[PDB]
Amino acid sequence: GAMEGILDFSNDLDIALLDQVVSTFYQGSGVQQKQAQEILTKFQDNPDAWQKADQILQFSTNPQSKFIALSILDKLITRKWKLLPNDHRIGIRNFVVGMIISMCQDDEVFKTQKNLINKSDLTLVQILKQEWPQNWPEFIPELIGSSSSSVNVCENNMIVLKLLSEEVFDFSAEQMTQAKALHLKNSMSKEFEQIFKLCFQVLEQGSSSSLIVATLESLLRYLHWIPYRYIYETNILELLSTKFMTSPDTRAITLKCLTEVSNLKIPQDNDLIKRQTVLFFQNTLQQIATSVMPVTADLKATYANANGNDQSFLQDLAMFLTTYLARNRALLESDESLRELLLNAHQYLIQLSKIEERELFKTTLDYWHNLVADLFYEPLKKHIYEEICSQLRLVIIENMVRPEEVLVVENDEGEIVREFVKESDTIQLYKSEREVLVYLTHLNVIDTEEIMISKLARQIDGSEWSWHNINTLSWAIGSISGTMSEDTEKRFVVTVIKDLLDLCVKKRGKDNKAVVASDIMYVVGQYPRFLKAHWNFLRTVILKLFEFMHETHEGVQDMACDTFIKIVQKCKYHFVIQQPRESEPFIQTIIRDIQKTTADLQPQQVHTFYKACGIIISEERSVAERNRLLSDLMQLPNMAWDTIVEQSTANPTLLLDSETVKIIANIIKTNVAVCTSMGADFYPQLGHIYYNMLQLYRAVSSMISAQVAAEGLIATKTPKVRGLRTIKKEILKLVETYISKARNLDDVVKVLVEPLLNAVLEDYMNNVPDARDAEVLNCMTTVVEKVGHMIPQGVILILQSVFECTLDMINKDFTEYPEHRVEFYKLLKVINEKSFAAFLELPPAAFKLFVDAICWAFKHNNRDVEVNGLQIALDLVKNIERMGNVPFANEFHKNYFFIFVSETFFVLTDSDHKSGFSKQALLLMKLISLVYDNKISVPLYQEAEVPQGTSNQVYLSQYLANMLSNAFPHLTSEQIASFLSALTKQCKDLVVFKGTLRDFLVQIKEVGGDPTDYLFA
Amino acid sequence: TAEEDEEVLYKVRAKLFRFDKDAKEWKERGTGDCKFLKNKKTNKVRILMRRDKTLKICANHIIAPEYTLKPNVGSDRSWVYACTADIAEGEAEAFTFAIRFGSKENADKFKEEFEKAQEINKK
Amino acid sequence: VQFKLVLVGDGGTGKTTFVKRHLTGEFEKKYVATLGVEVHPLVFHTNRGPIKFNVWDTAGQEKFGGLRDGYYIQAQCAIIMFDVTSRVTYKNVPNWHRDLVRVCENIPIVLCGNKVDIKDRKVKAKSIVFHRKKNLQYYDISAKSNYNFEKPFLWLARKLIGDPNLEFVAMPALAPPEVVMDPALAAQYEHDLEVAQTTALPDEDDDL
Ligand SMILES: Nc1nc2c(ncn2[C@@H]2O[C@H](COP(=O)(O)OP(=O)(O)NP(=O)(O)O)[C@@H](O)[C@H]2O)c(=O)[nH]1
Ligand SMILES: *[C@H](Cc1nnco1)n1cnc(-c2cc(C(F)(F)F)cc(C(F)(F)F)c2)n1
Ligand SMILES: [Cl-]
Ligand SMILES: [Cl-]
Ligand SMILES: [Cl-]
Ligand SMILES: [Cl-]
Ligand SMILES: [Cl-]
Ligand SMILES: [Mg+2]
Repeated sequence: GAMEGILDFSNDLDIALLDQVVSTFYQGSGVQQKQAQEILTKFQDNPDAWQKADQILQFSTNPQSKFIALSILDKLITRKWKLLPNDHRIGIRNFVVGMIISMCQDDEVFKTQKNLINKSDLTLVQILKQEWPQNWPEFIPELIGSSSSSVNVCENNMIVLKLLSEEVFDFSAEQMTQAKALHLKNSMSKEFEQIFKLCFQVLEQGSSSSLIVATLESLLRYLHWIPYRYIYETNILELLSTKFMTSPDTRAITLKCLTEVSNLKIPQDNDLIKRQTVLFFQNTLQQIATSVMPVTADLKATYANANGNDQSFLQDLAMFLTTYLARNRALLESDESLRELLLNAHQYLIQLSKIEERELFKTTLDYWHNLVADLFYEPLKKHIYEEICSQLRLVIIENMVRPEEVLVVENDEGEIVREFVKESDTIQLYKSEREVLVYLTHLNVIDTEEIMISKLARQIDGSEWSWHNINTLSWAIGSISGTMSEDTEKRFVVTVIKDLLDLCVKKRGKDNKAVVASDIMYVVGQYPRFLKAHWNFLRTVILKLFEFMHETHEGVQDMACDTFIKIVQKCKYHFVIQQPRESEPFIQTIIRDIQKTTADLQPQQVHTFYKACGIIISEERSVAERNRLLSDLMQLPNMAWDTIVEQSTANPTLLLDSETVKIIANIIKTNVAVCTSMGADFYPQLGHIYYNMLQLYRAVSSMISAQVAAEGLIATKTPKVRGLRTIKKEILKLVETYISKARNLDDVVKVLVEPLLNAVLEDYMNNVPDARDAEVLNCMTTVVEKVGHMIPQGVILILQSVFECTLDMINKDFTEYPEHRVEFYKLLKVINEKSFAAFLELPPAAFKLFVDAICWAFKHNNRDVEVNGLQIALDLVKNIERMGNVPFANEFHKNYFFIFVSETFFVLTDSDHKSGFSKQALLLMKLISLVYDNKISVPLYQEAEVPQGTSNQVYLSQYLANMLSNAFPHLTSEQIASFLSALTKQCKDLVVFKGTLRDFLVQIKEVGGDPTDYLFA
Repeated sequence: TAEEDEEVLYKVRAKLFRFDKDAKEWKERGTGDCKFLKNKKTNKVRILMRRDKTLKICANHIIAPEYTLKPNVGSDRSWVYACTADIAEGEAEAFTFAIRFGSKENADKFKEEFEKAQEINKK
Repeated sequence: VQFKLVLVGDGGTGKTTFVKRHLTGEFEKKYVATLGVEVHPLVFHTNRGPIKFNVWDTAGQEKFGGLRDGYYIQAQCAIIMFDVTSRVTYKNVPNWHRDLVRVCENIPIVLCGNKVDIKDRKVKAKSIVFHRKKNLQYYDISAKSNYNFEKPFLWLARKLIGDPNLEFVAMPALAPPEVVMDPALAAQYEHDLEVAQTTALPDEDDDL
C-alpha cells in the first residue's frame, strides 16, 4: 500500500505520510497496524534514517513520530557516533539541545509532551556519555546557570542529571568499558559539589512542587554513590525527615531517599553522626504518626481498600522501617528516652505484618528473622522486645501457609479435595515462617505454649472453630518441633493429640474428617522424638495410617502413605527391633499383612510403601536376618515375577497382553523402590531376578521393533509400545539405581556389566532413532562413573554402540531428541573424566566427530548441554596436556588447538551464549596459557607459512589478530592489537582476563573504541 | 451466566484438544470440568466445558445423535470426534475435537454417558 | 474500555507462549522468536464487567528488537518476564524495568518468574527481591503447567479498574445450535477425521 513510501529515500520524506503510518501503528488495529509496524521498523533501521531526524522533529504533528526520530538518533549516537564527520556531531548536539530548550520554554508543550521531553533528555545524556566532559567542559556550569532563569528548565535539568547519574553509576557495568566508566564516574564526582549546591537550594526554596519532586528523584539516584558528608554535614536530613514528609506529593520519594540514606557508608565511632541518624528517624516516625496514621491504625484494612497510592506507600514504609532498624536499632536500645521510638517503629511493623500481601509479608518476615536471630544471641536484648515478640507469635501462627506435606485443600465449592498440583511457590515461605517461629519459641517457650494451647481450646469449645483456624494452628504446632524440652513436649503433644482426636469425633462429615485427618497426620509426623519414646502410641499411629490407606478420600490416603514413610525415615530402628511386650519386630507384622494393607492403594502408593519397608530392613545389620526380611518383603512381586517368567519363556505371545505389561512394569517399579532405600543391601534380590530380567529386556525389545516394523514410527505413540518401553526404562532404572549405590564393585564388573552391555548396547545401536531410549545413555553414565576404570574394553564398547548414532540424532538442530542430547553429553563427560583411553583408541575420523560434538555442545543455549560442553572441552585439554610431549598430544594441538580457540571466541562474542561467559573465559584462558607457558611442543603453524623457529606466541597473536580483523572489520588494527596484548598478559588472572573480555564485548558493539581502555588496572 | 435452566447429567475433569489440520497437530483448547447439561425446557443435552481459573468456555455444543466417539492412536483414555457447530468462541464453527481424561475408567464412563445423552437428544 | 499492556523480557522467557495460552488455551512447544511486537486483544469476564487488554507482546532478542522502547508509549500496564531456569534472565530484569518506566512513569507492573514446572530451578525463590523497592507485584508462574497463569491479569485488572475485590466470573453460555452435517461434506469429514485419529495427542504421560 501507500504507507511504504517513507521507505524510499530517493524521494524526500513525506512527514504527513510518516505521521499516518505511526498513527496507524499506535492507534490502529489488525492487518493495518501490523503492516504499519513492519514499515516503521524498516524505516528506523535504515542507516541514513537519522539524517531525517531534524526534518521530523521540525515538521511532524505527531509526538510518537518525534519519539521514533529520537530512537533513530540514539542508535546512531550509541553505536556509530565516532564514525560521523565532526560537523554532523556538532549539528546533532545543537538540535537536541535546541529542541529541549524549545520544549521547556513553551508551557503547554512542557505540560503535555512529557514522554517526548524525557526521551530527548535521555538522548542528550547519550551524547554526554560520548562527549562530556572532555569535549564539553562547560555543560554542568551552564546547566546550573540556566536553572535559575526558568522553573521548567530547572525541573528538566533535574531529570537530565537523574538520567546521567543512572547511566554513569547504576547501569554502566554492562554498557561501557571499565576505563570509560571510571572516566565518567570521576567526572561526575569532580563536579558534584556544584550539582549538590543547586539541589539543596531548590529544596530549601519550595514545598511540594513538581520541581521539588524532580529534584528529590535525582537525589534518590545520587544517594547510590555520593559521599556521606553531603547528607550529614548539610541540613538536608531535617528537610527530608520533616518538611518533605508532610506533603503526599513529596512523601513517596522522600521516604525512598531516607531508606537509601539509611544505607550510606557512615563512620561508626562518631557520636554526632549517631545522633543525626537517630534524629531523622525520630522526625520521620513523628510525621507518619501525626500526618499519615497513628500506630494503632488498621493497616491491613487500609492496604485492602487500595486507595490512591496507599499500597505502594505502605510497601515503602515497610522497606524504610526494616532497612533502618536492621542497620540501626542498636542506636535506640540503651537510651531510655529512645525506647518509645524503638517500640513504635516496631509496632508499625507489627501492623504492616498483618497486611494480606504475600510479597510484602516476605519483606517483613525477613526483618523479623533478622531481629529474632539477634535476640537469640545478643546479651540483654530480648527483654526490650518481649511485647513485640508476643504479638509476632500471634501474627505468624495465624498466617502459617500450608506445608508441603498437607495434600488436602478447599475448592471453590467448599469441598475438601486432594490438591491437583504442588503449591511450589509457598515452599520457601513455609521454611521462612518456621525459622522465625522456632526462634520465637526459644525466646519464650511459656508464651508460645500458652498461645497455642488456648487457641486450641477455642477450637474444641467451638468459639473460633474453622478450617482455616484449625489448620494454621496445626501447622504452627508441627512447625515448632524441636524447640521444647522432652518433658514439656510430652505434655504438649499429648494435649494437642487429645484435642485433635476430640475434634475428629465431634466434627462429622467427609470434609471435616479430611481436614482434621490431614492436621493430625502433619502433627504426629513432625514429632518423631515423641514417637520414639512412646512405642504403644507409635504402633497405634502406624496402624491408623494403615486404616487410612483404605480411605476413599484420596487426599487422606495419599497423605497416609507419605506420613508413613516420613515417620519410618526417623523412627525405623523401632520397627526393626523386638519391642518389650511384642512377640516379633514390627517389620515382620507389616510384611505379613502387606497384601491387605496396600490392597486399595494405587501402584505408586504401593511402591512408596515397599520403599518404606526397605528403609527399615536396612537397619538390620545381621546379613542373614536382613536377606531373610528382604526375601519376605519381595514375596508377592517375586511370585508374580516367577509366574510371568514361565509364561514368557514358553512363548512371546502372552507379553503382547497389556494387562501383563502393566503387571511386569509394577514388579520392576517395586524392585526399584526397594532398591532406592536399600542400596547396596538390595543385591540378593537383584540376583534373584537379574538374568531373567535381561532376557525379558530382550524379548520386549524384539516386540517393540516388530511393532514399529508392522505399524510404522506411529507405533511408538501407542499404549502397547509405551508400555513395553516402560518395562525397558524401569529395568535400566533398577540397574542404574543399584550400581549407583553398590559397595561391591567387583561383583558389579564380574556379574552385572557384561550381560547388561550385551542386552542393551546393540539393541540401542540397531533401533531406529525414535525407538532408542535415552535412559540407556543414563544407565551407562552411572556404569562408567562407578566402574569405568575397571572396564576399559567395556567403555570402548559403549562408545562404539552409542556415540556416532546418537550424535547423528542431535546434530541437525538444537531441539530434536532433547533427553538424548542431555544424556549424551553427560556420558561423554564421565568417559572423558574416568576413561580417557577410550577416546585415544578411537579412529581419527571418530575422534574428529568427538571434537565436533563438543563444539556443537557449547553452541547450545540449553544450559544442561552448554555447561557439559564447556567442561568436556576443558577436561579434554587437561587430558591432552597430561600426556606431555607425545605424538597424540602434538597431533591434537596441530589439528584442534585453533578450532577450540576460534569456537570459544565465537560463542563469547555472538551475544547468544551469555549464560556461559564464565566457563568460556576459563577455557579461553586455559588455551592461551598453554602457548604462553610453552606447553605446546610442536609449532602450531605449518611449513613456510611463517619463518622457521617463529615462536607459538607470535603465531598465536598473528592468528588472533587476523581472525578478529576479519570477524570484526569495524575495529581498528590498534584496538585489536591492544586487546590481544592485554588478554595474553592477563592469562594467569581470571578476574582481570574476564574484565578485558567484557571490555572487548562493549567495544565490538560500537565504532571508535579507545584502544588504551585495555590498559585499565 | 446462562446455566440455571439446566440439569447437570454428568461432570468430569478433562483436557480438550482441537485439531489444526494445517499444522497437522493437536492443540489444547482447555482443561477443566466438562459438563453434560440438559435444558429443562427443550430437554436437549449439551456439552459445556470451562477453563480452570479463567472460567472461559472451551466447549459449547449439542451432543448430536450423529456424532461418534473414536479412539486416538496415542491413547487409551481419550475420544476423538467431529463437531459441526461449537460456539465457545462465539460464531458457530466446525471442529475435530479430542478429549482426554485422567483414567481409562473415566474415558469409558464419558462414552457411556455421551451415548445416553445422544438418545435423550434423539427424542 | 481497554488497556494497553506491554509484555517485556529476555528472549526465550516464554512471553508469547504465555499470551497464546491465554488467547487459545494452547501450549506452543516451539520457540519462534517474536519479530518486533505482536499485538493481541485479550478479554476477561469479571464481576465488574468485561475488561479488555491490548497485549503488546514484544521481542526479547536484541536482533529482533524493532522499535524497542517505542512500543511502551502509552502503555497502561505491563508484565516483566524472566525464566527461573536461567539466571541471566533475572539479571536483565532491572534493564527491562529501567527502559519501561522511563517511558511509562506510573503504571502497575507484574514481575513474573516463568517455567517453574522445570525441576532444576536456578533463580531461587529467596533471591527474587527486585520487585520490592520498585512496587512490582511478583508471581511464580508456568505457562506449561498453568501454575498461577491467571494471577498477573487478575491483579492488573484489580489495579486498573480500581477495585480490589474484582474476580473473574463465568462468561454466559448461550444455547448452542442444532446443525445437521452437509450430505456433500461427509466423504471429506471421514478423511479429515482419520488423519486426526492417527496423529498422536501430545504429552500422554500428563495427569490430564
Ligand atoms: N518448560 C516450560 N517451557 C516453556 C514455558 N513457557 C514457555 N516455554 C518454552 O520456552 C520457549 C520460548 O517461548 P517463547 O514464548 O517463544 O518465549 P519469548 O519470551 O516469547 N521469546 P522472544 O522474546 O524471542 O519472542 C518455547 O519452546 C516454549 O515452549 C513454561 O512455563 N515451561
Ligand atoms: C480424625 C480424622 C479421620 N478421618 N477419617 C477418620 O478419622 N481422626 C480420628 N482418629 C484419627 C487419628 C488417630 C490416631 C491415633 F489414634 F493413632 F492416635 C492417629 C492418627 C494419625 F493421623 F495416623 F496419626 C489419626 N484422626
Ligand atoms: Cl511521545
Ligand atoms: Cl558539603
Ligand atoms: Cl530410629
Ligand atoms: Cl590503527
Ligand atoms: Cl542459569
Ligand atoms: Mg515471543
